[PDB]
Amino acid sequence: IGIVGDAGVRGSSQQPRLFVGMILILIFAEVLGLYGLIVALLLNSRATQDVV
Amino acid sequence: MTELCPVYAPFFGAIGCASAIIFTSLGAAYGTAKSGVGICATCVLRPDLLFKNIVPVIMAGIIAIYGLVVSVLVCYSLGQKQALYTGFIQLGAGLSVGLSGLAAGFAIGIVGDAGVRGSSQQPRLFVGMILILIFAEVLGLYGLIVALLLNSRATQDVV
Amino acid sequence: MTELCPVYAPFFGAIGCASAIIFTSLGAAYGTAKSGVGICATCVLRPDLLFKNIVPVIMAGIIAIYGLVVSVLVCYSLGQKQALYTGFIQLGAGLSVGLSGLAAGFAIGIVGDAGVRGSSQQPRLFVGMILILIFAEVLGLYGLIVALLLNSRATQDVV
Amino acid sequence: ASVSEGVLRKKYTKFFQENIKTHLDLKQALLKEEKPETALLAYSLVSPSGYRGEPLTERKILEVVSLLDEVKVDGDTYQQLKNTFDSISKDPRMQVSLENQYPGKGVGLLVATGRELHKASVNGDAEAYHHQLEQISQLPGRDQRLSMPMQQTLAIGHAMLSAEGAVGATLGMATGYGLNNEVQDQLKQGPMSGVLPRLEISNVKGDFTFSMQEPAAVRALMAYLGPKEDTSMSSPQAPKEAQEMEAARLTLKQMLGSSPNEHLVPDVDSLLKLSDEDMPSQTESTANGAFKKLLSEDWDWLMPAVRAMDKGEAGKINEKLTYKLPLDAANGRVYLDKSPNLSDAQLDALDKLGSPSQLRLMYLAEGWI
Repeated sequence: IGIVGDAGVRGSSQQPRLFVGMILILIFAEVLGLYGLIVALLLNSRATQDVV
Repeated sequence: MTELCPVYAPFFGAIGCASAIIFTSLGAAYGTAKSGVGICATCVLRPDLLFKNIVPVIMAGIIAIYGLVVSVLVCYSLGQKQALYTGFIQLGAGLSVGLSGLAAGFAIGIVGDAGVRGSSQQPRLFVGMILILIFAEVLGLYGLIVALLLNSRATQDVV
Repeated sequence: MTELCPVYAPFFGAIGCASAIIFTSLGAAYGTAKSGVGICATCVLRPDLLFKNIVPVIMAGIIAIYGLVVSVLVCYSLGQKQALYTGFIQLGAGLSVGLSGLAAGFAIGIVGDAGVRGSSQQPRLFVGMILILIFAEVLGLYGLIVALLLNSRATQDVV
Repeated sequence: ASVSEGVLRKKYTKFFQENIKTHLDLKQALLKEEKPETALLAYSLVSPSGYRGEPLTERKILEVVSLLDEVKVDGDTYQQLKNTFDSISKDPRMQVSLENQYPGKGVGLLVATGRELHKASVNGDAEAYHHQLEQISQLPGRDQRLSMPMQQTLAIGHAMLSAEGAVGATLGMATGYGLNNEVQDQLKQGPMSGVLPRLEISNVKGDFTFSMQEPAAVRALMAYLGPKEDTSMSSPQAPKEAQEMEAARLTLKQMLGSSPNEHLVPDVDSLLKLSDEDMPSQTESTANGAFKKLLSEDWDWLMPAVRAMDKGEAGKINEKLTYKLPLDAANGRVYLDKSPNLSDAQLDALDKLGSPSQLRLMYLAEGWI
């Protein structure tokens, strides 16, 4: 997100059509942390099922 | 507990279930970052090629989807009283899909950057970029296959 | 369990089955990335040589196929109650094919980049590129042979 | 030499200052001077549709297409376009063209993503084919009143379809909007299309009105200007209704640059072949393969090849387009060159076409040839 956001802001200063492409690539960078959140929730839902 | 099923056994399964999504996310992040720098440098001059050049970012996201699939399938096999055999199989499957996805993400990032910058000034290079990116995608696919074939044997006739 | 067949024995087999496809995927990714940068730099001027120069990427993918073959053949020999002899043989076979494929992938990448960039302006260099790439391909083939000859002895008269 | 637009919304800002929301009682406000008969001509763009079948009757872009209908200096070129439109709007042949572009007026995730990455790449090529086509009609010998806004409309229409391809491919890949309105607001910035007349249609099915800054009414106008005249409809043997709608048809087909010998039947269908008798006659079939080579070897070769062909110099195409680019090799920079390798068979076929008509180049940019 940091690298793509830097390049996208500097590019969209002089090309107004690049802002939506920046948003698309940043959404593709956001779903990675979303996938990590999903794996963490699916692990945490099993931490105390039938533990003796 | 038991000599076949010790207490330290879920450690390897948890490490594999983490490492799958970790290394596939690193590979997908490198591919997305390098290809996005290439797109943002290219599409200042040709903003009409913006949604055509979005292909390497999607082929980088498919690797993170592979890691998510293997992490869910490993995560639904953990247990308190499992064997060391199951934990070793889960650790091997996680390392397989993770490091294969990392290598595929590096290749997709570098080839996508070069291909977008080249296809800005050569319209016949786009299909060659797609061919080389498909050859970079099947590596993570092979890691996914090896991880699924390991995970299918993690609980067959284990006592 | 037994002194000949301890409980930590499938760890080496799982590490070998992972490391085969891991190091062959790294070698194939380096070869594909370097050769693809060479193709995308070359074929801006000669787009008619695009599908002729695709050979180093294919010879890089054959290495990942070698690693996939050895990983499947090792994976169908794991077991909960195997010996240390079998795990050591599987680890040696995995390391053999993996590091041989890594070296062959580095050589294929560098020679393919130089050969495509040279054959853009000299049409008689393409067959010399193919000869040197075949000499780089037989190294991963030798690693595959050593891995198969190890794996054929992993379960002969093991008690 | 034929078109000069502007974007000054402060020169005539009195027409857009107050909240004018009525099509009626606007002609008195549109006079604003001692000129009456020429201020009614700029009002004629929205006046037949000013009462029947419209929402709210004054949308905020319907005044800037009526304010910048600049008839103040010249009152001849737009009047000739207004004498031709609504004289073209009489035959069913225009109306059946305005019904073909319209209706009645897991592994499945890899497939649905590829159907929309194909949509984003076809429309990204075809948008670029109109940007190097609005600088071919900049060359001397062409005209810009009808050629420019007809293909500025299409390049906006392909930029929106290309945006909907990869916005949809993003939201399907990240799942298995407001982004389409952000790009729709962005493509209305900068320049804007020149004003063409309204093309009203009145028949037994109702009284319709299209816009000509819609990419689907432009796409049906050029399909009407395609085919050649026949033995009927232009002879004085039939003075019935033909010569006012056929000479209006030919004065637009010539206004693109197409002689009445040129046929140019479209291609897109769901069938295998087209027909037998309207086929291109192997001199332009060899030439259409040469233009498709110029579109898909470089982003900058169609304009200096048409410029080389208007001078009658279409045999020096292989040498006037060659340029050199560097290449890092194992021996250093080498500076090799890129040339369009036109064969002698298709270099001769570009000679027998004297000059490419603008109608031929616009079918090529839409994939209809």
